[PDB]
Amino acid sequence: SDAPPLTLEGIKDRVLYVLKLYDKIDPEKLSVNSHFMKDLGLDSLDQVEIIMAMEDEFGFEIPDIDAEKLMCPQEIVDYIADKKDVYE
Amino acid sequence: SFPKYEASRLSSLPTTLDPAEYDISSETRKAQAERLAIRSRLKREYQLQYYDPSRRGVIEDPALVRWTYARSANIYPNFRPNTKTSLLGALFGIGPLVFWYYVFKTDRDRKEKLIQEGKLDRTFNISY
Amino acid sequence: SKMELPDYKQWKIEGTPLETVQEKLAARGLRDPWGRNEAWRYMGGFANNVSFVGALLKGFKWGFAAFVVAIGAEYYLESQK
Amino acid sequence: AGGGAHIEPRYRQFPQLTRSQVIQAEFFSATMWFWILWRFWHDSDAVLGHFPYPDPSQWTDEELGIPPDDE
Amino acid sequence: YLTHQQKVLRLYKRALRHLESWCIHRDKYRYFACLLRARFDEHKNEKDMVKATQLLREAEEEFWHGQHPQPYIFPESPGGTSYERYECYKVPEWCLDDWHPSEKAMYPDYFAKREQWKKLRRESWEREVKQLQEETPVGGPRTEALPPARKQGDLPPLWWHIVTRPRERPM
Amino acid sequence: EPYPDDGTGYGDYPKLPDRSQQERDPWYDWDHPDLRLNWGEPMHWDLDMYIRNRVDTSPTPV
Amino acid sequence: GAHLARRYLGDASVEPDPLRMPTFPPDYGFPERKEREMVATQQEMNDAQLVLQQRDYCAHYLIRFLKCKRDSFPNFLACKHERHDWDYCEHLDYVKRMKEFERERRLLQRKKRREQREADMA
Amino acid sequence: SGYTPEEKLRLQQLRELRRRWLKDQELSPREPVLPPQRVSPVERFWNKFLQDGALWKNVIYKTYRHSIFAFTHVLIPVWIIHYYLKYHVTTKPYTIVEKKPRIFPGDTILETGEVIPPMKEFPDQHH
Amino acid sequence: HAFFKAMLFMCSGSIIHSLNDEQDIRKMGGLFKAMPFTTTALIVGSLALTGMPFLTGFYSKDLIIEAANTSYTNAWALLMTLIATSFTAIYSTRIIFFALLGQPRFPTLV
Amino acid sequence: MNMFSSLSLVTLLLLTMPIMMMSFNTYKPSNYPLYVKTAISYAFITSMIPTMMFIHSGQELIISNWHWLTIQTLKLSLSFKMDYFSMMFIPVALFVTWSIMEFSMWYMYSDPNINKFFKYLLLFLITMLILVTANNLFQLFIGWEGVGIMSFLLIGWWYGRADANTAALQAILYNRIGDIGFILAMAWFLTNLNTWDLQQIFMLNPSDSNMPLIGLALAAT
Ligand SMILES: C[C@H](CCC(=O)O)[C@H]1CC[C@H]2[C@@H]3[C@H](O)C[C@@H]4C[C@H](O)CC[C@]4(C)[C@H]3C[C@H](O)[C@]12C
Ligand SMILES: *C(=O)CCCCCCCCCCCCC
Repeated sequence: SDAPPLTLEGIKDRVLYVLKLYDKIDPEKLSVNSHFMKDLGLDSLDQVEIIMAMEDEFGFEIPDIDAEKLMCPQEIVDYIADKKDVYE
Repeated sequence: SFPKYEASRLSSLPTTLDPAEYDISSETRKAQAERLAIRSRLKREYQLQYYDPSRRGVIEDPALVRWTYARSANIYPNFRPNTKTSLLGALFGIGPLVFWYYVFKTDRDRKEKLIQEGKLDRTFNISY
Repeated sequence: SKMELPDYKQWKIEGTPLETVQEKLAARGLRDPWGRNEAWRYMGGFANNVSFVGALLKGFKWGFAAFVVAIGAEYYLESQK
Repeated sequence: AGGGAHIEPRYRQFPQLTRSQVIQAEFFSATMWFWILWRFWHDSDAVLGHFPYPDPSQWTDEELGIPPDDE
Repeated sequence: YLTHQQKVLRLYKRALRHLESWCIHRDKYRYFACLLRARFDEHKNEKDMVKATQLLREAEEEFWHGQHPQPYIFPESPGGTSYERYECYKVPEWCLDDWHPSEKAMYPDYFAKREQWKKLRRESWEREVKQLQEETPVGGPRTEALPPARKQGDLPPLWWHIVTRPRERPM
Repeated sequence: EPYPDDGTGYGDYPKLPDRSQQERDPWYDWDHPDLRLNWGEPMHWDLDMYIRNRVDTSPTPV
Repeated sequence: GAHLARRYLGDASVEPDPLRMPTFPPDYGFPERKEREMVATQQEMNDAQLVLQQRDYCAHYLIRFLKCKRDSFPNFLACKHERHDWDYCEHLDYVKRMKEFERERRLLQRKKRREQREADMA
Repeated sequence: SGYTPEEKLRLQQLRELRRRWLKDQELSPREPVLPPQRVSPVERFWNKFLQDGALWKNVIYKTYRHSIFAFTHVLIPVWIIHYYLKYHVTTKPYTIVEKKPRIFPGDTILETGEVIPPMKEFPDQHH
Repeated sequence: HAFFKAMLFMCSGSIIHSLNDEQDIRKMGGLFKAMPFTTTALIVGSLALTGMPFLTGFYSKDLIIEAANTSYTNAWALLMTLIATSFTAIYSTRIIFFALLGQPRFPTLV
Repeated sequence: MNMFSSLSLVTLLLLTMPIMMMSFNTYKPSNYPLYVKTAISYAFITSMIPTMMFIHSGQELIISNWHWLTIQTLKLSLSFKMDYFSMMFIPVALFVTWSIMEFSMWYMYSDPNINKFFKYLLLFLITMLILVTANNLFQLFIGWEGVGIMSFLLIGWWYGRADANTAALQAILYNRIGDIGFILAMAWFLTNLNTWDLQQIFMLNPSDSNMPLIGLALAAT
């Protein structure tokens, strides 16, 4: 396809590079482990907007039955990793 | 208010616009939960054989067997001659045959007159 | 390879059509949090683009120059011999 | 496939170009206009009209051989 | 079933996709995304549990009238232009058991590493059955999902096909 | 719900809803992804007519 | 078609029918009518294999133009004057048949006045 | 409302095996172990004759490729077709029927030598 | 029609491949300069489809409206053809505008 | 004549060579897409020679090379009509197909079955040329259905996609309804004019033609 393969670390850069332009989170406080309810208490409806941003970034779209189970910037890389067969 | 959606056999009612999902009674929660119970018991039975390494063949599916047995071999022993089957059978079985008989009989009777009298053109007709 | 992402501290909504949204929503007391997320679609090479009429006239300056010389070039050997 | 200039896919930015794309692309754009103008000049009849349409109102009853109303 | 919290999230999730299909241009989408965003906060603080349902039904009905006839679909979802496009190139793993030895000898390294997994699965199978039966109600299981691996060495029960499924872009 | 006992040979076969197979959760992990069925599930009398290559009954905007 | 508004939203008796073009009497009416002559009598037309619709009266022109194309090959840009001559010759034929349209239309308008006079005499 | 502790572990445990499996799906530098392959001398000459770039000689190489294709796929078939058409197809009546050439005024016939008189004087005019 | 209709599909395919198998024009745009050669052919062919004078299509399309207009025809059929020809320009302008002009709508990494 | 007729058939025979060699006569999988493309390239050059002759002197001929079947008074041959319509369309179709195949080499470069994709593309082109140059209705019908069946296979290329199968079978369904009219025309011409050859159909020039032409219009629909 000529599309460059996605690396395990390369995904993480993109994931955070999107969360860092939200204008509702502190860039210095959001890390690989930053819960949106227990750590910095982000609104649930913001999860919908957060995931939509992810889907518009990677192309593919996450199901709503499993999008609701992902508020952990580390987990998004894990979910995308287990959806485009990325191992390194 | 916007016009209400009108369902049909070829266009089902959307789940969102259905006054049966939102109501949460005592029966619904213990019913929609029960469906998931048996649905999980079957999946557990299937999962055991599917993932078994000492198996090479086809997992017999009793639901599939019952589906085909009710479509071919169980129809007649559950058939009763009554006013519906007799009338439905008559106009679907004998109807078309009679209808096509008078269509072709009338057409060929009409043709034969035109050929005996010479009123049908067959100038170059030497293949039949 | 180790593809490097551009530094993120350059997405300014000001000077691009996204700001006009910010003024409109400021009137009713609201903001567009993802404004700088979409700010990459107006700055850089993407900034401005030919108009529909301009796109159609693509490569029209040279053609007219070639056309005028063409008719003139033919005219030279048209009423001379 | 092919020559494979292998232009790296840049992140949010304008994609890289080459010298061959624009020169050739611009070459045909100018060719179309040159061809459009050159043909329009020589034979513009095909696009506006070949022969004037003879209005029959501005005619005379004599050329048409109409016998006089007085018989 | 879907919790009333989940329904609002789904309704909000879709309403932006259809709304995004009406605007196309990004800037005109942002202007109305905030407006539609606001209309949720207008009744968000409500805690009646009987008028919120009424709004949701009126919300769902309102969504249907204005929903885009031809919503945008990502080209790998149920309805896209490349959904299941590569299902023909995906082949099971047991097909390699039927290879001829001559064509199996073309990959001496690959098949040695496969025999380990068959040994790994074959050894692990007995424990996985024992784990599932004990960690399951007497009358049978109640939901999907299986227990994770408790002790070291043991692997998550029922892992072979989930782990060894065909790749999403086989070729 | 058994089919009506009108003597047309249906017998005691379940009368499942007249819903196409395209009207099912596309993301739920099906035992038969193409058919959207589950092993051990009673199949609709007209299952072979409601497969995805055939009659569809999904809700329409109009 | 400006005249269409007259024939469909006006009077049908004045307008002529394209399928019923003048059945009026013979050349009588136009003193000393001249017969239209022809050049390619019978064999010249049936030797260049002209189409059954093309060889009406400009066959001499069309036959001449086809002669140039055969020789001018591959100079397909040549023979332009020959094509122009045939186009003009066809144009004159087009107007000549067009004259018959107006010739009959006024004859139709003239023919009704005499009938109107007789009806209105009493 | 994210993952329960069990779900987070199971997904992590699965991913640990999954990415191990995908790494196994890689071919060592020696793979595939293709069986010994005979190489024809005609192939050897080109590989040794090309070697470095030498774009100048590629035109000779391409001409060789086109000449071979223009011989087996064009010249040989047109011999077979022509032999078939000339001596078999055309020996039977009306197998190949041409359209008789158009005859314009003032032309001479190669076979019989007849001359068709030109057309009548044209009463033409300028423009 | 063979020359430019085939060209249009190939140029459309060129956009498809670059944008990672994306076909909706509501996720394209801003490609006038990114892919100049595909754009040139797309405009060249799109003009031919609309029937620019002195360009393949003019010698067939325009010569038909002339014969259709001046023939013993069906008025409603004659009207429908003319309305259709105008519609040819409208959806051609739809492709150019949403696929070449404006600002890009495609994902970030392409 | 010899050059015109010989160069008219060579174009058709050339296109079948990649199909014939696909029976394991020269195994070069990595080069087959380029082998097919180059065959189309020369087919264009060969076709231009008879095309030019038509432009110069308006030459035109039929070629009934083979006698296939004689059903009493109806004689069926593998006839070819090289005339205005075929002479212009053959170069155009080959010229366009040439560009499509060259484009398809890059576009379908990642497909495991690229070789099988070019054979199908070449099979369609052979069916279309049979359709275009057919001189009697039966030979035209061979190409008529041939293009119909290659469309079924190429539309359903990605056959794991139910929507591709549905679109593939849908094409056969609608074109089958049209084929009713085509067979209606064949029955009329044989019954009334006692032929399927276009030369004899036009020579007799029947007056009443509502039925046979109504059938063809449905075939074109
Ligand atoms: C000519 C063409 C492309 C190279 C070029 O541009 O000249 C090359 C590419 C692969 C070649 C073909 C393939 O190698 C298969 C055949 C191999 C033998 O050389 C006989 C001809 C044969 C059919 C070749 C003819 C021609 O030389 C081909 C088609
Ligand atoms: C007579 O045959 C005219 C046929 C053309 C039909 C199209 C008419 C369109 C009229 C629009 C108004 C234009 C007035 C100049």
